[PDB]
Amino acid sequence: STQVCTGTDMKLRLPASPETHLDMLRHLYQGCQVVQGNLELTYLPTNASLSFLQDIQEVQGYVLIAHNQVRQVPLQRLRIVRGTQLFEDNYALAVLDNGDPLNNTTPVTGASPGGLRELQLRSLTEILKGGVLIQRNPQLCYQDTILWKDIFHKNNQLALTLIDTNRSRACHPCSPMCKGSRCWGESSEDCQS
Amino acid sequence: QPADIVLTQTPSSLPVSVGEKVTMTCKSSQTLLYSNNQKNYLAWYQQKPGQSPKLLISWAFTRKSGVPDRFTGSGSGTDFTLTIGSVKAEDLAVYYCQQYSNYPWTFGGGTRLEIEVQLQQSGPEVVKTGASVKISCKASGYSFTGYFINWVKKNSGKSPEWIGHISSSYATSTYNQKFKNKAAFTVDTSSSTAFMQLNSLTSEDSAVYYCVRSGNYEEYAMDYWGQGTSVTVS
Repeated sequence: STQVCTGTDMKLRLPASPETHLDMLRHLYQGCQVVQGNLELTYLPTNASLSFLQDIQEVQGYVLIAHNQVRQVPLQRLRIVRGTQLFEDNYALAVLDNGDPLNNTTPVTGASPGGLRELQLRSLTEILKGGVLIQRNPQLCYQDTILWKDIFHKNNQLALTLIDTNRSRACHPCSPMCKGSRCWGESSEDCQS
Repeated sequence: QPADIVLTQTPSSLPVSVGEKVTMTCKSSQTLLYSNNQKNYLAWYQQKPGQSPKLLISWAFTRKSGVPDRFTGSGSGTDFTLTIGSVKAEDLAVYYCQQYSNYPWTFGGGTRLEIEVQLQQSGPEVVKTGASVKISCKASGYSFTGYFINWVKKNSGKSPEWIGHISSSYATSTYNQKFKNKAAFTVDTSSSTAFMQLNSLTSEDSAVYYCVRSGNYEEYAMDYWGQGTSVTVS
């Protein structure tokens, strides 16, 4: 009834080449709605097209987003992370070391130091098991506007939040459309669901 | 197309009597409206004689907590006004509009009106030509790494100049082009102190210097100013 695909188990390991790395991920996740395993998105370059992720609705293991220069990770359809397996034994979502510091300037496509600015998870409502680990993302905004209490399942015994808020740039406020000022990005289509 | 924003303030001086309604204009060379959040990145500041500037309004029309409702900010895009419904004797000061939309952050020429969180700066500096100076800024009453430290130059009878700012947590410094080979920022997370070193000091570098706090989200604008540090170069 849903499009199924496997995940990966590479963790923080450095890929053979950026050419094979993105091509493999595109081949794996394009069309996929249910990842039966771990969604790992690592070492992705600044201008990497990630539109193949648009259909992903659930991840059965953990989500790892690490060492990316890509400015935005679009997982706007991701509704649920199960935490059937965990990162560092405790975490269902881990966002780590994503890029380089940048000031308040809106990025210039070929000049501006790369790094994750926003984790676009508008549909995320459920984390069944495991916590959230967000560390060392200089350009990342909006982790601290999110109410993770509403996302953690009531049975989640490992509902941990280890969230670093340190930033190189100031965050633009959520759009007024996001009631309660909780959002994943600066757009009105980025509010917490 | 990242050109410097010019803020034009009118009138540069406004004679008033107590009880009068007053309107001052701030016009921008670029729109300050951000289309993603429909917010205008414009603030107003008040500097009374002998005192450091204080935030009145950020966001074109949002007053800082405690500011009298007789002060009203209005306008959008490039056109902005500050109105005082009924002027008090205490309102006699210079009012500066300020943009935080693009680098460098800039101030208007000012309108002269005439008839917990703490930032402790180091004492006055009297130095010679060619010498250096290191101004300290001690922060208290808030989480130091959650905020930026902006540095501002203020001369008698001139509008404030944004020297630049530093991210406390990531030690990321942005400078006004004019102060690139003049000022250098450092921070110490442990002692909640920010530093600015000024070198190759000439007479042009003689002024009052401020450290100013700014934050994130709704607190994006500069809010709390330090008491100031006078540097005189002989």
